[PDB]
Amino acid sequence: ADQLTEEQIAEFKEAFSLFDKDGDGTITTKELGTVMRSLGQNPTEAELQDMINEVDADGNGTIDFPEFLTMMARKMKDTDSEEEIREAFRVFDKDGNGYISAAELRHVMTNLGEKLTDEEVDEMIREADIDGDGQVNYEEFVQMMTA
Amino acid sequence: ARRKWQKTGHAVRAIGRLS
Ligand SMILES: [Ca+2]
Ligand SMILES: [Ca+2]
Ligand SMILES: [Ca+2]
Ligand SMILES: [Ca+2]
Repeated sequence: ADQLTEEQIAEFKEAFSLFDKDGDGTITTKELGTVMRSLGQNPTEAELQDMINEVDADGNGTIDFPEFLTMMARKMKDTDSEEEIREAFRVFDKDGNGYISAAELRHVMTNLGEKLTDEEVDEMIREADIDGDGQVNYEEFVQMMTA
Repeated sequence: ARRKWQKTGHAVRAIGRLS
C-alpha cells in the first residue's frame, strides 16, 4: 500500500486529535498556533489563516477531519518534511548537545498534551535508541519521526 | 511508545504540509 489504509486513517485521526485539543471536531487558528509553539515556531496571525485557507475546502475558516485527512493523504510536492523534522529536533534537544534525554522528551510531550508515565518515556527512548549507546541522537529521532 | 512517536511525527508532518 502506497494506498490509503484504515490503519493510516486511524493514525491521522490520532494526530488530528492532538491539534483539536477541545475535541470539538475542528482545528482553529488558536489550536494550530499552540501546537506550532510547542514545536518551537511562533507563527504570525496571517500565516495561520493563510495556511488554513489552502486546505479549507468548505471555506469555514477552520480545519475539520475530512480536510485534514485530504491533506495528509495527498500525493505531494515540497512537503518540507525533512526540514521540519530537523527544526523540530531543537525543542527536544533543549541543551543543544545533540541528544534527546528522557527529561527532554518528557518536557516536549507534556507541552503536546501528554502526562506520560516513566515507563512510557523510558520505552520511547529505548525504542528510538537503535544504536544502543543509551542515548537518542538526531538521526535516531529522524527515523522515529518517519515511522 | 511507538504510536506516541508516530503521533508526534504526524503532527510535525502536518505542520510541514500546512506550511
Ligand atoms: Ca477544536
Ligand atoms: Ca473547513
Ligand atoms: Ca539534549
Ligand atoms: Ca543512540
